Amino acid sequence: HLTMPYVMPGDGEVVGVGEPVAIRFDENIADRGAAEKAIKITTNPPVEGAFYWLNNREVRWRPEHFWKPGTAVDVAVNTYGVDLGEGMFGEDNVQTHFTIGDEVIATADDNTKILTVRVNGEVVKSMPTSMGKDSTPTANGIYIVGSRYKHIIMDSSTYGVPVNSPNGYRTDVDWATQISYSGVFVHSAPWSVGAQGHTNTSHGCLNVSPSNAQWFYDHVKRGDIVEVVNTVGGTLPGIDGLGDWNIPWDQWRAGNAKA
Repeated sequence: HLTMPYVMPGDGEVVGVGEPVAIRFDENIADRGAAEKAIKITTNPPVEGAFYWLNNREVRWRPEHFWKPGTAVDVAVNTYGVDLGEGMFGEDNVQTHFTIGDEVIATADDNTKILTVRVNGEVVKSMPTSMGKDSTPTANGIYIVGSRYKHIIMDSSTYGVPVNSPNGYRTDVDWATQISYSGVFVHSAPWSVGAQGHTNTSHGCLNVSPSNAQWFYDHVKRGDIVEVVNTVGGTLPGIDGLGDWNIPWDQWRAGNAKA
């Protein structure tokens, strides 16, 4: 009957133009509207935004468009003592302030097989890439950048898919930037450097050169944007965890507080 909120991004962080505000609770929220009413988001410059629930425990807030760089955001989660439905009360308040850094948008175009990185509108890198093969294609859409890893084992059994099964995989990779909670990454692939710019070889990750993956790891930050276009895949789900922007604003703004 007590629930604790946690807010991301953290206090003092600088994040990319795609970063939503996230308020995650440790129990299911029976009255979503009660939660929304208790969360006050201040923006400077002021912009409209709206809430949308990813699941029963997490609500997201963002504007219609990507954030303007340099925007200052204050989040006041005033849930201490608040009835969140079915006699579940908020355990504490949270107050976070964060800021929007430079606009970093990287676009991966399957017709060119180049990942182009623009910073405040200017091309800074043009990276040949190898994306998902036709049987395991990379979904088109807007992905928010998440965590980064110097080295990681990408193992399909993390997601309940046995390695030696049709959708399975296991690969050790360096310089990995996470772009979906479902396990899509930008990463180093020295083994596919010939194919990059020519042929799709991955199970859905964007394979780039080691130096380009390290560059990406070093210079792209949480909340920056990767857009995938022109692939033979479908579309990144809006409720992936990093796929928020795939939900159209009209649907997002209407919300799902009654669902």
